[PDB]
Amino acid sequence: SIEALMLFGSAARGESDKSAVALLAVTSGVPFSKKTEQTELQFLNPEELLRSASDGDLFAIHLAFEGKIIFDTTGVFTRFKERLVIRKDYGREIKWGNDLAWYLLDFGMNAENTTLVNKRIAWCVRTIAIARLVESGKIIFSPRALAKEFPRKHVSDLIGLRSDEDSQTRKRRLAGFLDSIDSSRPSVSSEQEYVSHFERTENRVGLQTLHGLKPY
Amino acid sequence: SIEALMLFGSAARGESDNSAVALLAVTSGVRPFSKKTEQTELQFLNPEELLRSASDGDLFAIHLAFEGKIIFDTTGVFTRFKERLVIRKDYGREIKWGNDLAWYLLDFGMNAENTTLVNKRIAWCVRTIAIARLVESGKIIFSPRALAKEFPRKHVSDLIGLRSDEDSQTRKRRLAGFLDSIDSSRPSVSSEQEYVSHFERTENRVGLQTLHGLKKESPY
Amino acid sequence: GSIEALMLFGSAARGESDNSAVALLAVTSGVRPFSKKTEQTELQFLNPEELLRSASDGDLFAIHLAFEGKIIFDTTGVFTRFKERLVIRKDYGREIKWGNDLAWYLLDFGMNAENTTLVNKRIAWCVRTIAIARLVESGKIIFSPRALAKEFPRKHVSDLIGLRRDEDSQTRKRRLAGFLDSIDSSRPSVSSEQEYVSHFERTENRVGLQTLHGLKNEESPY
Amino acid sequence: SIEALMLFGSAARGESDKSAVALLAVTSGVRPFSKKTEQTELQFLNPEELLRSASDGDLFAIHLAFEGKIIFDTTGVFTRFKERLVIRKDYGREIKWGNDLAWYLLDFGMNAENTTLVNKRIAWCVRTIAIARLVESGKIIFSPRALAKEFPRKHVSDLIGLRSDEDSQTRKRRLAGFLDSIDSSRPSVSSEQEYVSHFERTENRVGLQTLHGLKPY
Repeated sequence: SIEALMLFGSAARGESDKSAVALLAVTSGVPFSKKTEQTELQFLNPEELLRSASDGDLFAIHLAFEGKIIFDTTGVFTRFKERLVIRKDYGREIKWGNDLAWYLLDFGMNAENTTLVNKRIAWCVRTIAIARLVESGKIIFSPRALAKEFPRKHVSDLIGLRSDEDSQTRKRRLAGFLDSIDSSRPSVSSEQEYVSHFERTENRVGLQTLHGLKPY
Repeated sequence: SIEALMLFGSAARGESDNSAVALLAVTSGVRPFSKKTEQTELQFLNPEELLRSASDGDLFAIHLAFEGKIIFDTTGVFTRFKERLVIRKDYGREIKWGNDLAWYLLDFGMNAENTTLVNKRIAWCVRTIAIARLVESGKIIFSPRALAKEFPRKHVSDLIGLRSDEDSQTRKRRLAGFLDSIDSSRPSVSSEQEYVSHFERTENRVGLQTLHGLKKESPY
Repeated sequence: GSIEALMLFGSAARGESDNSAVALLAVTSGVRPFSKKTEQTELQFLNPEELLRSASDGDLFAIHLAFEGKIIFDTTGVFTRFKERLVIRKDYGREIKWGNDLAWYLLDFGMNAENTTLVNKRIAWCVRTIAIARLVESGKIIFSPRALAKEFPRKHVSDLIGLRRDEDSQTRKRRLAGFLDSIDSSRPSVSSEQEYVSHFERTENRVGLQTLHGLKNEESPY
Repeated sequence: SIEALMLFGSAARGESDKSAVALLAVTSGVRPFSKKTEQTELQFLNPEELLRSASDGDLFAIHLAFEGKIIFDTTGVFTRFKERLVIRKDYGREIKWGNDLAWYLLDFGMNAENTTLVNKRIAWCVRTIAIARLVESGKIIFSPRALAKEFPRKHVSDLIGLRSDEDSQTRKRRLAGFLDSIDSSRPSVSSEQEYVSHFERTENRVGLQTLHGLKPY
């Protein structure tokens, strides 16, 4: 009862660096994912997949724009694309990525799990860049393209294109990026105030990341 | 030579209905042309023209990006094409072209001898308006079946060829009801000659071609 | 090592739905052959040397990959080198004897095992293997169980490959013996269970050894 | 109505050079025909003829089954096609067709004005012989690059287009060297009209089309 299968992410674009071969299996009933060192198999049911198109999620836009359908026995990917509404305002997603970037600058740069911190920083930077580009009417997901289409300080370094520095250097790059996009910290200081801010603004990835410390 | 090849149109969506199998060959240097049989359309573009259609945000380029099935691409030209796409907020230029031609056909085309071309061009006008309005609202709809559902205006289904042999009286009132249901206004013209010069001033190529086709743009 | 190439195979590559699992072959340098499964997906890994070796050996799995696999991507050309290495043999007697010999062990010691679904699965593997190998010897490229039953219409093949049902242990053993009779099969010169083990070892019947020890690097359906 | 579509030939192998982009369209009721531009070939067959080529074990059907990329298939006809394939043990008929046409081209065709067509037909003869011999040995090779390695007879890589603006006597010496190296024998013919009747009696369809046009996958 896997009714449809799609290649997405870097392999869909024909990229090979970094990345991770990503496949989306559409199956009724059951949203988990099983991954190895270089593979990732995501499962979604049709209601969830269509909901992400209805909501205009950046991930849905990527699937519609770059996903390669391997098979589809039910037409669920046709219905997915017919439900897609690309929004004109991604300010909510942009603010989520801005706010989490400040959290990581303020509290994450000496964390034990450096790999997770670097990956979430990359997510913040990609999210801001993709969403800003969607607002201007362009559909860019490739990290190489993002650095050229969203020219801001250290974008290439931060989304992993250029990655084994020390804490001071990583923090300065992230601060230079945030200054370059004229970003300002939310009205918080402590980690606990970041938690409350993430809750009020319903920043799910911020909350997942903050507690986790305790790409396509 | 042929750098890349893409299935587009109805066969790219798995539709076999009026089912023209359409393939886009990207070939360096060559002018844009097409070789077509009863059931196939093989269209040739060079990379510069393909990328320009993306830069321009052409409806056809949006279709290729969101529905085209890449068969092969030896140069990455379809990646560069998608990175050049700029979807506009305002498709009023295309909408007015289809609107303006629709009024021409209403006024002068419904008694024309070439009934087939008239009905084909009416369907182009309606599909163009429907697709453009849906793109303005953030959607990626191109299937004629979906256009009728997603752009639920008067007589859309009949006017884009979803059955097909109605007389001249009936076809004219359907077109009139559609234009009314989208709050369309006839351009400031009356005679056929005034349409010609209006079509020329507004650079309505399809309008001029159609008008100068009824005397003496295929769906994707 | 990185994933050079990815191929859809098995029932999903044939457009056949069910139960069946979606099977995918990932080619990656360095790693030993291993699989990663869910209820409905099977992800197999091979390095290029092992993939090319199966082509050079004319393995039935390699023939299936070459004639039915759907390449999802291939950044190194490894699947072309694979196809250029395939040598389809005239004689699959060795594969046929493997399926024959495991069938006789199952007939003799497996029909009352508690793990009945594994026994039925391995019976189906024996029949499919014999059918596929005989058809390849005659120049055909058949792997779909539906088509196997029509192209290799020996006794009870449809039922023994799972194209129906479940019934009692008696009828199952009767069906299996009748299929072995219809292909003029003779039991190998063994009697006890350890004699089957030694015979599987001498003949290098990897699936026979895996099955026998499994009833008290596995074969994957395609 | 086109019920299925398949990419074949060099493009299906991800091979470029110049070799056209080739697509096979399956549509019912029509007789076989093709539409060609300089760089595309669009071949039309009905299901019955496609299935028949598989039952006959034609080299073209082997290539479609082994290397063709299905673009769409609304009826399952490519499945029934592959179930009908019987790969033969003996490709002597096809080998003799390629040998015989090679002798015609050597003895009568090298002087045709349409040198481009002659070189293409020579390459067809050499590829057909090599492919058929390899299939007899259980190998499924269609790529010209690989045919030259796996069937290394005299001048093979030259003759299948991997080297070509050579004059007529040079190309002629190469073809003669190839035929001698595979111990080929001229048919017992001594004129164009005798070649026509020989091609007819041996049912050498490509031979007859070549001769008449003078006088891929």
